[PDB]
Amino acid sequence: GSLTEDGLSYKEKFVVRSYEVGSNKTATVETIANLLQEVGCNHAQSVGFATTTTMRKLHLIWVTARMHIEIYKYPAWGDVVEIETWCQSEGRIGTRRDWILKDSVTGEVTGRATSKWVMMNQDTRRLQKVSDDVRDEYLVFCPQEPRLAFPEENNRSLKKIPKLEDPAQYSMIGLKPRRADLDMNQHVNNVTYIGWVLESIPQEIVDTHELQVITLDYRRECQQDDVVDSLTTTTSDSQFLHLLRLSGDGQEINRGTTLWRKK
Amino acid sequence: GSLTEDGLSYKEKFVVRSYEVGSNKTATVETIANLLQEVGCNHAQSVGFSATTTTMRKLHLIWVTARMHIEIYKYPAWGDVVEIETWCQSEGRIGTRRDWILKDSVTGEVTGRATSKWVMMNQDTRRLQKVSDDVRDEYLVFCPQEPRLAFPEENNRSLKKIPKLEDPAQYSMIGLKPRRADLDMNQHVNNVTYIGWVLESIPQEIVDTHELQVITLDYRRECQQDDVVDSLTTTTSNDSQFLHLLRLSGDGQEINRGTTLWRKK
Ligand SMILES: Nc1nc2c(Cl)cccc2s1
Ligand SMILES: Nc1nc2c(Cl)cccc2s1
Repeated sequence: GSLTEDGLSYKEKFVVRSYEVGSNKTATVETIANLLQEVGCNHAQSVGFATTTTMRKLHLIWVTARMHIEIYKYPAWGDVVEIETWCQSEGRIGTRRDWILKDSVTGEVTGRATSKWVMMNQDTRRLQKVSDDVRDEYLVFCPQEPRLAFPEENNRSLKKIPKLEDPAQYSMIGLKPRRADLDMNQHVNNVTYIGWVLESIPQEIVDTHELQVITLDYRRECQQDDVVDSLTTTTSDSQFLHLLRLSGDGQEINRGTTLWRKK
Repeated sequence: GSLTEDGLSYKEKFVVRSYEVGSNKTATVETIANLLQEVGCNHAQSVGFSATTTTMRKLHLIWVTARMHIEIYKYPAWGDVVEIETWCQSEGRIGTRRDWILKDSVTGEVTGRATSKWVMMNQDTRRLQKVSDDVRDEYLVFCPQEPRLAFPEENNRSLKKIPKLEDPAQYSMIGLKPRRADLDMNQHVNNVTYIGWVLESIPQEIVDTHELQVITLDYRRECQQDDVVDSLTTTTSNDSQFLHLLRLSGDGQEINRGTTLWRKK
């Protein structure tokens, strides 16, 4: 793993592991989501840093608000996948982190991802109003000209997601996170929400289709002692609408869309 | 990753990842269990397997774990390189044993060790049987002939009998279901998920004030993707020892049993 020549992006190679692949001997979308997360932590570490150095005097952390992933080819077990990552300021809204996934043998793009991050107080949760000016210490680690993984005007990564209406077509109820679903700070890692969203997708769709696009909006965090319900409705390639909510009160924690192609 | 000079063992280095560590910034026992599993698959691949042979596939026979014993001294920190050496050995007609040695890549010292007992089984009927003569001769060429034990001790805890947890249990984690990330390429529940399920009944205070030293786990029945599981725990004992029992919620069928040993940080 290493920063590129200009220092405005980071690169890392990953050999696909045996337990990381699904029933078709290619890495799962959760494995890919974990690799995007790993290369982001090593990029933060290489430039001197979910927690991040500075802004900790105000008890300020970066939280994900949206994660959009689009895969063309899932890497096979044993293959090397190279991931390039970078960040970019979006004015007073927050930060955007993009990823490009390539095959290490061909050098061809096999996937791409984008995320929207926002500044939040780690104690009062919610958000301490994301709008900072003297936080210009991140502009030195970002490319100045726009560099977008999803550049096209009117693309899937910026479309509004509606709220799943009751009743849902499919549902996976009573989901609880175990100690392997928590990070070093004991919060549920964002990849577990992706796994929970896919639990409501019927087995037949997973066996006859491959996941092409997955857009996920983060609204609330699920605690280690909370129980979750996963809801799904076919909206259409097969398209779906998703809703994660707390099994009791029905408090919304997540919402999203998935797009699937026939194998 | 590569086989050693003699071809009777395999070695592989692993950099510890951010999501692989727990609250102490060191790899979890489930992460370690996954690395032991990964190095075993790469050792099977390096000697021409996929770990069945043309003889085992002809009879619809597969290898299944019966016991997994892991003992950790130091858990590798996030960013550190851990080298794992693995090898197999015939145990007559009972089956095979696979041992592991974990070392620090900077110091070269043993930081952990593991052992497992594997048995021959028809993948369709689930019936166990003693290893046949013509099958055993196909593995002897990939195993050291003289004994090579990770746990050589005269009375090591890796061969001790595990009793059945009596009701009522002291602690319990009820209603555990495996998701699609808990399944392997053949859609069976990954052996490592049972370790995570066993540790779910351990109270949070014990995890926060202690570190896991030893974990012995016996596999009796496999859990299907649609089964619900109950995890039971009772303190049997500085060091805290526990007795564990994984059983199906629907009718209480025993699937797993084991013991864990913990020391104060
Ligand atoms: N908010 C930002 N975080 C980062 C990191 Cl972690 C690495 C490089 C650039 C930036 S801009
Ligand atoms: N049963 C056995 N399987 C193996 C494998 Cl997979 C590698 C090396 C030695 C042996 S003996």
